[PDB]
Amino acid sequence: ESSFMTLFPKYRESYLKTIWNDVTRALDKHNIACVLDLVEGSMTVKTTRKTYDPAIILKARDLIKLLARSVPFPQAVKILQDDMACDVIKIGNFVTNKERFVKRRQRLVGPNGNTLKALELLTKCYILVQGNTVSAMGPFKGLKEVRRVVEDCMKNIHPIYHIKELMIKRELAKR
Amino acid sequence: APESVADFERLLIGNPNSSVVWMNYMAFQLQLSEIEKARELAERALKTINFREEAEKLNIWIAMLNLENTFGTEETLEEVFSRACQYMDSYTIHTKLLGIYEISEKFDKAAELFKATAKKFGGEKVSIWVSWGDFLISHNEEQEARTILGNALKALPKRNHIEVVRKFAQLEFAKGDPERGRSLFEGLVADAPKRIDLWNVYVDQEVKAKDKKKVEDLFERIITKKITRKQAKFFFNKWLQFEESEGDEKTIEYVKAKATEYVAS
Amino acid sequence: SQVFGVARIYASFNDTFVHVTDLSGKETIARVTGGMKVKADRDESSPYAAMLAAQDVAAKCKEVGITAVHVKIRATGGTRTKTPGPGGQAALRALARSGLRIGRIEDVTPVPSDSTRK
Amino acid sequence: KGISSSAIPYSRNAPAWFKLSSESVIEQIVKYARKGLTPSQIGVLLRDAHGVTQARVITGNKIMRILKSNGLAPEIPEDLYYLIKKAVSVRKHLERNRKDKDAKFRLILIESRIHRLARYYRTVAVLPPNWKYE
RNA sequence: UAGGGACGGUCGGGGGCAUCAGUAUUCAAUUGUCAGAGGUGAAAUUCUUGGAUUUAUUGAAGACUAACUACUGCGAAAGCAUUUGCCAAGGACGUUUUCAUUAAUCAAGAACGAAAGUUAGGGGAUCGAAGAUGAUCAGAUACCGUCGUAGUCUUAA
Repeated sequence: ESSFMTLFPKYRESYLKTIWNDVTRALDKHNIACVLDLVEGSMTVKTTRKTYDPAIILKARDLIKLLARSVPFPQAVKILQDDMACDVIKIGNFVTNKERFVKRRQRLVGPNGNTLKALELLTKCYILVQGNTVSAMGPFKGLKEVRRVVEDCMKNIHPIYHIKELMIKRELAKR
Repeated sequence: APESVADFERLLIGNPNSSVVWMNYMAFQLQLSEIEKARELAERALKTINFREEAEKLNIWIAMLNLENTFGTEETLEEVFSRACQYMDSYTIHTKLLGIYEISEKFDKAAELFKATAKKFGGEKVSIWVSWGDFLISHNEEQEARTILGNALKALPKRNHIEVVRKFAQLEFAKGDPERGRSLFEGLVADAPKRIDLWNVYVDQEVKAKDKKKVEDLFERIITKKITRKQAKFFFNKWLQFEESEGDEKTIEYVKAKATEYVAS
Repeated sequence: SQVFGVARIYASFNDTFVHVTDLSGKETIARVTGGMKVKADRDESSPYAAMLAAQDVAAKCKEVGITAVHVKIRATGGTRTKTPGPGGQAALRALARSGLRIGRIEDVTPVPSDSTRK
Repeated sequence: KGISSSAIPYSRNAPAWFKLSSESVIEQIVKYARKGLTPSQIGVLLRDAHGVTQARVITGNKIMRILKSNGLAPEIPEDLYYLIKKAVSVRKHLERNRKDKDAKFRLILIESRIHRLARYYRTVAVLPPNWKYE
């Protein structure tokens, strides 16, 4: 028997109410139950008696906290297969002043989103720079690459250096 | 002189901020068996001194602290340090408390003051490391002194730890172990391999502790080492002065010979 | 009727550890860290290495007598990745598949609590 | 900066509920002032307890003039006095923890605000020259 | 519905000192177990049968204040997030309190600090901390006076 729970902000309930039946169909195929509470604003997920995969409660936990941290349902469901995981990079504790912090964070996003979209294409990940953290879904090599590019982007070196060396390493691993 | 509760108050009309004269009047009252009027004078000295002149208030605090360490109480010395903290920076006030404890010859209170320094100011800078080295050197344990200095140098930055090691080596040449001083000198010359600021420090410390065959030979190696003409001639002239102070004319000539060998390339 | 060990599995990047102590944790039983079952020096964090390590861990747990295991899954934590690697799911899947009963999933990765990077 | 002050009424008259005497106000004022109380505190206590609106309306003239005509004058005006004591309080606090630069900056502000109304009072010659901020 | 000052209940991650707590990290001690464990796209330097890595119990160190944390707050700006206490301070509001033009803007000068020294070749003319030399004081490496090393000068990181 196992049970996890996240609690989600109030503005998400009209979206989670919509996609909740699809959540129930994507977890009942793994034989694991889940409720969402609209009066306390939470999503809990419980291992039932018919559950024979014990690791799936961890991925269901990651799923409901991704639905908390605002990643779309068809983007979020890919946790349920094995070669996919979350990472939550922490960026707030690198530089002191607000001006340089938001300029390096906007540098991590990119002009028109080009840096972030090219990083998603290279690392095969789903990346959300949000607030003072950076969430990411992907394979584990992609998580390792996105952690090094974000933690080196909070230091002074421009992330398009890492996009360039990722293209170099892809076409240099293709031999 | 002004040495009472009436004559000092009458004669202090010309200079009310008289820190040394107020300290002497308070010590004269305490020798005159008036501790109450002595402490009243020691507390009103900083009040009769100016407000912006912090050094006079620190001097009145040190005077009340010395009177409390001589014929007063440790609570009055702590008030004197809180008073020192009410007259100046807290780390300097606690260092004045450590000095009053060293004057009162309390070894446990001196070690507690050096530890309270080596935590806060030991993580801040190297003055607490110097204080811990002073306390353990007066306690005659150079191993524990070097251990506390290395611990405080690890707690603080390491960019001044080279000058801290040179100061530890000079203190060990002064009143410690000469082999330990030469070992710390070699470690400092290793940490500053590009700078001969540790080489001249080692040579000056050995020549000060009368290690002539050490100082002149190491300075001759430094003068014939990878140095310029001025950097070679200064070290070779210092080594020749040390060798002539020892009585070595041919070695003083060979120092200049190595200088002429290294300056011409 | 069941007697419980505790799994203490550690799914870092670059390795996976399966280290099933007794219920206190003072006395360890059957550590078979991943990078020893099969090593190409890359596959040490792989699900195949994790399930090999979990299967002979469960073999030695069955020969000692432990039939069920409270499982504690730990990522590399600290000021680092904080998410479990590829082997944390595969280790406890193989421990459940190889006859050993599973209880009490919990994450004991070291959330660093206002850590040290400046 | 904000609009936070008092709104004096249109009436310059007695409030017509104020049955109390127009001289016992002055006796109460000099009672508080020679038990040693500053004129702003005189006015606010006379407002609050022995309730007058303000004593320039009910008495003849304002209360610093009442104290000066009753022989009860201040050595130094009230604003300058409170700024002097705030400056010396923060100076004693500064000669204490010598690392409160912030208090050093606001001591610069308090002394620069001493000198403004000090030279105002010199040009009006309320308190005389040869007064040079101790 | 210019300005200043007092009062009142306050407000704030504004400041200074002291105190308290937190879990990481690093190191050490004690076990349990055995052969590998870091790290990488792979590897390697490194750590290792006086037992590493992991696990449990502690202890010490220096930091730092996870989430909560916001187009929110405070500060003149740089900036400021643990508790508690002290020291002063500041702002908005309330005011039928007080003074009565006490006012606005910026040429010199300063405290602040975001505000710096990552590794190497080279010239040292001057200066020069570090080190040492004579008197002041129960106690004086500062004071006064000099010899003297890096550095102060330059170039890339």
